[PDB]
Amino acid sequence: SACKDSDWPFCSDEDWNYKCPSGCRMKGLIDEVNQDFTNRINKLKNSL
Amino acid sequence: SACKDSDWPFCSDEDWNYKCPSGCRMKGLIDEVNQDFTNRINKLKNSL
Amino acid sequence: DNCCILDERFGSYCPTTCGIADFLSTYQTKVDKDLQSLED
Amino acid sequence: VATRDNCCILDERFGSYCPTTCGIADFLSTYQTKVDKDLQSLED
Amino acid sequence: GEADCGLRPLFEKKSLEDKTERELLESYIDGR
Amino acid sequence: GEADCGLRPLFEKKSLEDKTERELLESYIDGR
Amino acid sequence: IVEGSDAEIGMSPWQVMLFRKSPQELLCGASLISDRWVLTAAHCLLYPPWDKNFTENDLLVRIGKHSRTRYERNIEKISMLEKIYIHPRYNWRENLDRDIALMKLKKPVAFSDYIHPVCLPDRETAASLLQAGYKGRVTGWGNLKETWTANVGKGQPSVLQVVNLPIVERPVCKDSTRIRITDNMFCAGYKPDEGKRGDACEGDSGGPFVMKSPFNNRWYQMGIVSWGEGCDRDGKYGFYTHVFRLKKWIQKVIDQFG
Amino acid sequence: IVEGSDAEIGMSPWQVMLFRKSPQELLCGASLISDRWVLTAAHCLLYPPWDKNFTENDLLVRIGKHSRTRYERNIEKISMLEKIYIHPRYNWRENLDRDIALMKLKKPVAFSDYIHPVCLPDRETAASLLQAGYKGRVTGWGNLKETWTANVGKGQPSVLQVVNLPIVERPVCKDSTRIRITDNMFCAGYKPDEGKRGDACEGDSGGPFVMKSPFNNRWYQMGIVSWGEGCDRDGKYGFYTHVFRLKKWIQKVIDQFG
Amino acid sequence: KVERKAPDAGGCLHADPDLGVLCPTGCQLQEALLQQERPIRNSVDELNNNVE
Amino acid sequence: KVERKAPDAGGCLHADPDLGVLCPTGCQLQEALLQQERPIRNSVDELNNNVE
Ligand SMILES: *C[C@@](*)(O)[C@H](CCCNC(N)=[NH2+])NC(=O)[C@@H]1CCCN1C(=O)[C@H](N)Cc1ccccc1
Ligand SMILES: *C[C@@](*)(O)[C@H](CCCNC(N)=[NH2+])NC(=O)[C@@H]1CCCN1C(=O)[C@H](N)Cc1ccccc1
Repeated sequence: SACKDSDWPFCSDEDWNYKCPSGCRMKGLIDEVNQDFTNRINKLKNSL
Repeated sequence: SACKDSDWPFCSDEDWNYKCPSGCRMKGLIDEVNQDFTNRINKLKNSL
Repeated sequence: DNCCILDERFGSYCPTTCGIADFLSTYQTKVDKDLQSLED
Repeated sequence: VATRDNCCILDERFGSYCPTTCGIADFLSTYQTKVDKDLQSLED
Repeated sequence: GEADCGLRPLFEKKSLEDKTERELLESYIDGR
Repeated sequence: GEADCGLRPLFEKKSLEDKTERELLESYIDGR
Repeated sequence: IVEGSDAEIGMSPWQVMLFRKSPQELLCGASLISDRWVLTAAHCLLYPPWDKNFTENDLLVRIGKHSRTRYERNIEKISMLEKIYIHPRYNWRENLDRDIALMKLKKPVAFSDYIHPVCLPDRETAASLLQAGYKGRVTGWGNLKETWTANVGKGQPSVLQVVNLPIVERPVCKDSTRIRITDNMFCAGYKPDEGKRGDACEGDSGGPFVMKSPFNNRWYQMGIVSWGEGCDRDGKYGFYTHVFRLKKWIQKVIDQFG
Repeated sequence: IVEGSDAEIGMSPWQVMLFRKSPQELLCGASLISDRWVLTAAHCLLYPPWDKNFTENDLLVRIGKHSRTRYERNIEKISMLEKIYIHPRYNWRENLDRDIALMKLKKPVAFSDYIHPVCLPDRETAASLLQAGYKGRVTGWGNLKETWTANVGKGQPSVLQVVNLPIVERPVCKDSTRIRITDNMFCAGYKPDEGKRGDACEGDSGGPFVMKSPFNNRWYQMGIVSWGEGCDRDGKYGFYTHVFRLKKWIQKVIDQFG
Repeated sequence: KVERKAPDAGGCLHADPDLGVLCPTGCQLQEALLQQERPIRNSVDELNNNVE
Repeated sequence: KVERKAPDAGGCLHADPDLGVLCPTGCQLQEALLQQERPIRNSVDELNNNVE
């Protein structure tokens, strides 16, 4: 075990494309986005 | 903040090449390796 | 699994977490656009 | 790299392509042992 | 490069003031 | 599958016994 | 295993290692008898007393392990499972009568040097080999001591442990046992006056009560470390299911979905 | 920036933001005046008193921000740097005399609708628009009160904050302080008998004491939030560096590298 | 329910400790995205129609 | 220093929380590898030669 989001420094504009997100995480967002997009879809279809 | 190596299951061999390493981690393992090799290389280049 | 192989030593090739996010960043936003726009 | 006949999925919309740490891991460990092998031996 | 500086694209270069662009002017000796 | 089962490639298939593969034999009433 | 020995490589190429996705824990031992089927202690999967109703999605088997812990890079094969089949007549309530459970592989397994299953006992060899005093080996990275009480020294093995012991006549079994014996159940140990401790222990279930066929020198597991009152005790002996007698069901299961 | 209003959009396309790589700290506002150069409080870089000796590879700047916090995708630009260029004649010992510093960029920045550098003072304009009572605008995400002691309300802002305050005659600035007054230094606030309190505060430093030129409606930062004896106290005024005068050094530096 | 925590989906810890947690592949993810795109735009354009 | 703590090299935190930490692309890595190969190969073959 260990914690405090390690000991990393910020990212520079350059960094993009030479350091990418955590596969795991991305999905999570990827998932999350859709859901809100669906329930909210459910919402429209249903409320109307 | 948060900790306990979160909440994940063990990967099945089927997983590999569908669930890969965490970039940052890799490099460290690479850097680790090579170094020992170096010093050990110098360790031999030197003994002679 | 491999099909995008581009150097057997390194096997199949995939996109980048980077290339993905942006695709989302583009993806997601345009979505909401039409949405919020219709929500009205 | 690729264009089409090399892969079966490719999508430009997701930008340029690169390996997978899986792919690398394998290249490390392998690559890595080969080294030692020679090392180890020479060491003697 | 200067001779193009101090020009807000969403103001001075596309004509307009900030919510209170009067103040500075109106602070010059006395109002405008 | 079977018809090839019950055999250790590191013993059976390549001829040889285990540290104490005899004891079982040796337990059959009496030794070999 | 109690009073055992750091077994050597390959003697157990059917020695499966049942594991829990989350948290990753080794729950039992299993038995390799085919690239898609594995035999083991039914209780290891389901035990309400100790509340247990595990399922494939919940656990997987680590095949061909030596070290009970450290991975075995390029060697140890880990496969998720497919459909878990347990014999309906398995009675945990009373005493684990028919304590034995089988499973199929979500995706087959390739037998190699370290990878390979045990042969299946036939009628002949059956009762043929089963006899008092006849020793038999088993295998499991299970325990080695009385877990929750006074116990020091060594607790959990580092690599599969060795264990060979004689088959015991029912009487002994029955008398020592306070549990409803079965023709399916059966003990085995070292009586008080011979001098060789050791016995199946906590977690060593699902293991293989191995026995080599004098006939064609092949190997036959005939009993699944079902249970035992305490770990290695004078007068106490682990009990192990009776493969063949309950082998019938076995075919029944594979014959259908194999 | 005390007593102010959640600023508009684009007001300051020069409003640079200095950030501390590791850890993530918003240290000071900066002054954008070119794709590869920026004005900033020297003090903001190194204040031995408060033990401060930050370097290029220690801090970075986020160009064109509105929110102190939330990223600003597509729009927000944060480039690395090249070499910081502090003023040797920078004396913090006594009183931040010449508290100010210029700096280069590892890589330029693309001035867009959101990005643009302020105009540098001209001799005329110089003494020209720098008269007491003269209201001027300046900005820095800087805090807003006296944080480390009893204080309710809120701590730091969310969106850049605006300040439009008049100039103050040297003597007033002089008697209102226990710190050596300079010809480059200069405060400015809102006397105890006018109404509008407010003034710069902790960390708002490195910002631009902006001033739009009448002659051509061109904007001009003619001061650098140097310091302030507390945060907006009637009779007490924030002081700002003196670009024009100091202006010399700066160019000489630019004239050799950029 | 009032601040915000990040979502880290599809992760499994690799049998090897040193390797630990395994995250989805670029492909793996790229694939999923377009998986939502097709049904997504559909229902999107599915709106407008009824809207006009 | 009795057990073993895995290595986590070259990375940075993304301006957006939701992205946070960003690691070496495969490409970065790959290339990073071979940049150490060549030197190694020499260092190695440069033994034998002096050994024989
Ligand atoms: C599940 C196995 O791993 C574990 C191994 C140890 C048992 N025996 C020996 N000799 N070590 N088996 C058990 O714990 C079995 C099944 C669950 C209950 N159990 C027992 O041994 C009980 N302690 C006794 C018992 C009572 C009723 C029915 C069966 C066993
Ligand atoms: C670096 C800036 O963030 C900070 C601005 C704070 C000003 N607050 C108000 N309300 N005007 N600058 C400073 O704090 C400067 C530099 C460090 C010292 N200093 C001060 O403001 C002191 N309070 C006074 C001072 C000390 C030494 C030299 C000059 C001024």
